[PDB]
Amino acid sequence: SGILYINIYPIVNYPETIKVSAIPYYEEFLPGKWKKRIGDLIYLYGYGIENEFDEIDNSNALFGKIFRKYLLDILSENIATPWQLKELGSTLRLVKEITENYEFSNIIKLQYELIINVHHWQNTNFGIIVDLKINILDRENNQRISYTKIKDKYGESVKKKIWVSVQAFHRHLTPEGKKYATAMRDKFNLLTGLLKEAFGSSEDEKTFSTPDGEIKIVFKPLEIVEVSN
Amino acid sequence: MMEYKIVENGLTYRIGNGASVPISNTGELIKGLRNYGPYEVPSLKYNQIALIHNNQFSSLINQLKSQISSKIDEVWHIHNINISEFIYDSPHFDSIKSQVDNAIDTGVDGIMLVLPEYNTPLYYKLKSYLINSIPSQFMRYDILSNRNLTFYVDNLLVQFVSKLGGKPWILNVDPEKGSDIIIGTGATRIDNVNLFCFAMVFKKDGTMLWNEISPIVTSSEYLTYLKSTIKKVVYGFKKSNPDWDVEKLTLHVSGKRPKMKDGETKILKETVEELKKQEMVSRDVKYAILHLNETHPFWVMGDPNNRFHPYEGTKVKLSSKRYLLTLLQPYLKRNGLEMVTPIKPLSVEIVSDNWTSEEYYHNVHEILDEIYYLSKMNWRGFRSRNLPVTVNYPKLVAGIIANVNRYGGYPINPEGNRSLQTNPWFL
DNA sequence: ATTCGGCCGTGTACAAT
RNA sequence: AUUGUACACGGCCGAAU
Repeated sequence: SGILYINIYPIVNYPETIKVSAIPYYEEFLPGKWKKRIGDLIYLYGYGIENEFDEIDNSNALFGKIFRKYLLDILSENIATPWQLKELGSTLRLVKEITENYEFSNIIKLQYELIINVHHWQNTNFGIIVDLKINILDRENNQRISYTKIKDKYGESVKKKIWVSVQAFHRHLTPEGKKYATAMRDKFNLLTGLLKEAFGSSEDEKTFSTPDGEIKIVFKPLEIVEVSN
Repeated sequence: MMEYKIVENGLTYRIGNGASVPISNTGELIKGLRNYGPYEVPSLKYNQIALIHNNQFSSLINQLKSQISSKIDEVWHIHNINISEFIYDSPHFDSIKSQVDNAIDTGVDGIMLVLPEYNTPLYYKLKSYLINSIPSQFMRYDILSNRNLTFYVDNLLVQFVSKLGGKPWILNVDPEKGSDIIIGTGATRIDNVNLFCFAMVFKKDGTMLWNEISPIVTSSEYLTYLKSTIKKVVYGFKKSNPDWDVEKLTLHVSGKRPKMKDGETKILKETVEELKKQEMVSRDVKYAILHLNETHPFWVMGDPNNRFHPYEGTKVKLSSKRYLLTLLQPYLKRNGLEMVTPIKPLSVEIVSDNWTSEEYYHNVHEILDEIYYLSKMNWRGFRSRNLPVTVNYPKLVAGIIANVNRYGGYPINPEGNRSLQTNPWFL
């Protein structure tokens, strides 16, 4: 043992140099897709390189801060049928309606939501991060309500019903209400599996196709070495 | 492909008269407390504590009083004492205050008042009054009825003995391998506004002691008060010690995030320059600004044997500003480990620093040894808050003071009221 | 201005010795 | 408010140019 799976899924392969068309900043720059504003420029990486045809190496300063949004925009393409991306930007919002025969499902609908992030360190390695956040939604209305907000409405005993179900789907508590042992392990088996069946790749890795090269994600948590120094 | 490092096993609790109390073991800590008294036994002029409530001949309150007697007489060693009951008979705050005036006139040094309901305005409005004068502990009857009173009153009385001016426990953190004067910070957001406080640490006795606290400061005056506090901490350290700032003068910021320049770090650098121009701090002074955050998209699978949760000390990153740190390991009960929900670790980021990259790696852990050493320091219950005492305590101070001022209660401040220092009142 | 990272409040529950 | 740990909402505060 002696490893701390750090919620990061490595980018095992990506282009050594990414064609980035640097453009002086313009005031009407939308957040857009395939465009990053670091410093006081606009970098039309990937789709939209018809202007400069430029290339940016691995060690360049702009590469680390451009390839992050490059990777987010290329991961915002291949998603499976059930999931639906909600918002894109600093992170990617991957949601999926839950259908697991949880008690009193006909009154309140639960919704897995995936927080796609990405972290770079040492300037030569990468990896994507995932975080989950179930959304409480009344199935007949589809609005955001809290356990206290239901109270006697929607059923007083149903507070014990969604909450237990919420912590069960979230893998924090048992499907009955008590607490179990392997909560931590299931907290991330769920994340790995959800990403795997979210990006439409039941296989271990998905080889996304970029305008520059091929991006491959191990889809497995980033092992941390037990180096003491 | 990061690498994590663990603090060497230690940090045994010290409770005076010598100790060997481990950590993350509430049963062992309370066994030690029963066998060995607290660090500084808070005996006062009036060896008499009152319990003020509304119930009459209720068996639950009687069991509460019996447990209080049998524990504070045997586990917290505030001897020669008895518990007196006072009845207000009207949940209105004026009647309760009139009743506690009887206890004040009697002179009892401890009031373990029991509220009837979950009533925030009256609770805080009366906690201001009954905390700026006497050590006390406001509690409520609704939640008292439900759960077991053993595990309830144990933490109740830990917080009580802490509030009595004494110290329940102290940690085995060396005078070396630490920061001489840590000026921590926390915040509490009310109406989308940050209110800040500083838990100044002075190393009063060679061991990291939360020596004195500071009131709430709006972010507009945050930098000016930080400069004033940098000056005040070295003033107090010189007054209480003839030593010099040889190791560090770091900070601990949470609820915000300091700047790389033209901000918190510039204020710290300039004020340390002023201090060293008057021989107050050594030339080899280390600024070492910091930033602490609790919520973040990160999680950790610890080793499977330890309930898949990271151990009591971890530093996962390297050569980057950000670092992660785990503090709440599952509690080691008699059968094994406490079953726990997934926990979110604390992320440490050195926003700015001036170790000049010679022994940078050594001093990153030198700070990060301290925070894990400085997080179990807090005295609010048998359970830590996974933030340093220099982060927990300012957060609690800001919350209490902001709640008090929101309801227009009796004003509290730890600057005007000199007696509030080295006497936890904000818990 | 954007990218990117958090961040603390009020109410459900769970459990320690 | 015995404490924490979590949780869901509501509102979001600020790092880097």
